[PDB]
Amino acid sequence: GSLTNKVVKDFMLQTLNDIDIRGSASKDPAYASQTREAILSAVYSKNKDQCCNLLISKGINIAPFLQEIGEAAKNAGLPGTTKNDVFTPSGAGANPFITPLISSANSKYPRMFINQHQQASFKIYAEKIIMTEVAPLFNECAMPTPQQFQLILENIANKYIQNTP
Amino acid sequence: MQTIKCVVVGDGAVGKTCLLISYTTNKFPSEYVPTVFDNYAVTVMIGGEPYTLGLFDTAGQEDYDRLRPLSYPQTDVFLVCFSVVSPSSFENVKEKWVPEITHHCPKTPFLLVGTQIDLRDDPSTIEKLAKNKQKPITPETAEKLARDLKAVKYVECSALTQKGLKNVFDEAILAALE
Repeated sequence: GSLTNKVVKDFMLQTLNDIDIRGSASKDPAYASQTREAILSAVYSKNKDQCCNLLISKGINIAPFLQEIGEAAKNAGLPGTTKNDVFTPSGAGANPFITPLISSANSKYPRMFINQHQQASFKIYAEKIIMTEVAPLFNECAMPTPQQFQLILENIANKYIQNTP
Repeated sequence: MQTIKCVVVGDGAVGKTCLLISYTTNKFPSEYVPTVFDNYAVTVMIGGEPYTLGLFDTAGQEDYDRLRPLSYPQTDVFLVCFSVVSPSSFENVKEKWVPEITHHCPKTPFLLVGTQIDLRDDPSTIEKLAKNKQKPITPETAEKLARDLKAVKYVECSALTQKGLKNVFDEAILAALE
């Protein structure tokens, strides 16, 4: 019958509403701060992987690049640890808001998650609505907004990329 | 058609992401191990029926006590991971992880998973633990804790060599359908 990508996306939108990040954030300052750190950690993680994969495919060493985004993460207010002179924020890994959206949609509409491309597309869509939902949590905040942070990391990445071919 | 939701929990730096990647790509990611695990829905045929094994990482959430539970609903099986060369991570299985998942999912089975077993006999790793008056966790020691915490069973693996890797998930599936 129906069952389209739209049906699944709307369902993830329904699930995002159920978790209500904004309301939880407004009632519990610890939830809010954790959310901000988690979100900025996801932006870090995505850019780390995208650029590292590129650099490596181009035969470049990733160390100096990791060192720089590490400092950017550090200056963004993300706690972490240093190894081999490279700082890695502790929150880097799996976006805690993605799984509830993705695990629920896969459970409800498993046939729509068999295709690898579809899986990726749904994940990307989940990241997007999550980013939109959390934006106001960074209003009048010392930490950079996810948008500013992503831009900070991209510029860094672009500096390494234009020095490779 | 049928689904199984598996969630991997445990202290940071225990190799959760690595073992998930190593298992879904079927090869250790040499030189570069991605920070984000992407193969969350593994399709597999079980008992003659089509299934999707939903795999979910929790890496980077060890200090997000307010966000962590968001991943728990409808979980059919948990993998409580600890590194056999990390006594603190092992102790946290009892002090933190099992208490947390048991609270949110009292009826969900869990497997105790020992990771990084390839490092157990590594001279440099062994000497760092000794300098701290500690020794790597043996499976006998781990099996005692798995018994104490009522885990379905104890299993260990190496994301690097993949020894025991597949068995870990076969067991998870069994536990989930048990």
